[PDB]
Amino acid sequence: IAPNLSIIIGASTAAKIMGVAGGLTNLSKMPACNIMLLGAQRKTLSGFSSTSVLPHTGYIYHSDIVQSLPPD
RNA sequence: AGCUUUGCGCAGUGGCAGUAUCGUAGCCAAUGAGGUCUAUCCGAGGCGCGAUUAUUGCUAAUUGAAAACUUUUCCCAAUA
Repeated sequence: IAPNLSIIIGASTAAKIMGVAGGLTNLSKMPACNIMLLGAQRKTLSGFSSTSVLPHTGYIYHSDIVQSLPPD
């Protein structure tokens, strides 16, 4: 169904972003800035700073290629 | 026909700032730069390197000079 998007990112992240976005058409009609925020759980900072909780983070960030980078 | 909006030059007057302005045959960037607020939201340059009195010229003092110093075979000691 989505060969190019499965080539760029793994099919697990592909499925997790396609399901949460409402389908391939809805995800394709979504701005690029709103795709990085798909599946971003509002983790509650437990005393720690907001940066430690990694705010505004979604499937893309936790994908394999992005997680293969230094944290900075 | 007057008035008026925006952009752009050309000038004139005035104010403020000098820890900053400028450069890019370097790289990257609306096919997304860059993200602490408020992020299914913000949207523009950034990075590297180089120049410098932290933009650069003239103008006028002062100093350093510069022009000169005898810029020319002395002394301790020996003998006639």
